[PDB]
Amino acid sequence: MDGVHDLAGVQGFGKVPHTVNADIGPTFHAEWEHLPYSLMFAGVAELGAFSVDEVRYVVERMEPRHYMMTPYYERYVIGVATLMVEKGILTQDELESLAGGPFPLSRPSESEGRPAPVETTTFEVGQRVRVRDEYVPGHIRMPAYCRGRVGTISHRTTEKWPFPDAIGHGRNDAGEEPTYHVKFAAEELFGSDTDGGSVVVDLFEGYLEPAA
Amino acid sequence: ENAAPAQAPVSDRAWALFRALDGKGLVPDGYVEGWKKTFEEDFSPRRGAELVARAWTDPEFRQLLLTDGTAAVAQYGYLGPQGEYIVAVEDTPTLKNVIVCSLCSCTAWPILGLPPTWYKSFEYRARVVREPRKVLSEMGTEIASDIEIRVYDTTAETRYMVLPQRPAGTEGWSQEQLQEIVTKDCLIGVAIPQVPT
Ligand SMILES: [Fe+3]
Repeated sequence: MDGVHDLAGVQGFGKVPHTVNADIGPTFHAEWEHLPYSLMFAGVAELGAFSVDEVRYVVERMEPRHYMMTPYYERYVIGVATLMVEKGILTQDELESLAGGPFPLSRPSESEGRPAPVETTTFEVGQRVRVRDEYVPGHIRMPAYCRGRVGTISHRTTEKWPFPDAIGHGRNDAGEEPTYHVKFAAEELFGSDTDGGSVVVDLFEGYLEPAA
Repeated sequence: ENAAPAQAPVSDRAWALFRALDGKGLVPDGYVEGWKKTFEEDFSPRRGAELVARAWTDPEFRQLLLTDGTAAVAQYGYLGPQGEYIVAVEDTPTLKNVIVCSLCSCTAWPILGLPPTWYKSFEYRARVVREPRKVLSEMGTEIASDIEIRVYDTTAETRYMVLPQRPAGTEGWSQEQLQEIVTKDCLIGVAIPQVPT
């Protein structure tokens, strides 16, 4: 999904709000901040109502201005609440009644997702690959800065996971794939307009094809 | 008009979500409290510091950590949520590694702790992939001009830690002494371990 969450390479932001080794304070800066993660795990592990991938996607589905103005932990409160309503576990009425005011949620999905592809390639360390030049309106774990770009395999995972583009929509056809650490030269991604060396992206097998 | 929705206070919404689920028997007794304790007390960069100090003093462990990070971490019992498949990336005299999750906040929770506000910021998510040298500089870390920077974007299930270079002036230090200078920011890759004067 080409949403505002796909932030890598966006220009115009100011300073990162941190000096190295500065005190970051407590893990939680408010008494509610542990709730989004803990209730997410209740949903995933105890209820089996959704996957972690669905949590990422429902946050991607926040209305774009809403995403941009909402602090981190609050996005997950909104996301987990949205999933509970979409899965029929909760109603928006009861959330707003208990909250004593408006509790707007993420927008409905505009894609049913896609299955794990049947045709993929097992790549080896040192092999040159290109990121498939594909556009996916639902959940995908490929940041747009690498779409269509060429890099080198530095690692093939020894484990496999469900394809995010499927499990992120709660589909039954996510299969399993390993991922690949793909190293890109900075100039491959941003031309002359970068001060970096290389960028390594952890990409599912189904996002890749042999280079040329 | 680019308007934003009027919203109840976030604390009220978060606790509403808790109460709605809990009131339906969907949240076990002591469940969120248990997680809060794990997040605050167990998931900690002290664990990653321990792993770095071990690698620095034990060539055999160093090799294991860099080839099978998951196995090395398991030896300490530090695998966990958002830290099940671990890769440690090695800094060298010619290479500085830095970790981000440009798409959200993905972090090796059990060994680095939950991510800090700055790491999850739009500023870091947007900029470090494209201009890591300037970002580190602004944060107080000057990377020598003759050192390459490599940014790992945490886009799937690999969860990363940086193994920084061991600074001169620490020769013969105990593991405890070494652990002290391996900070959370060293593990993320934005800081270099510092030796006091
Ligand atoms: Fe993330």
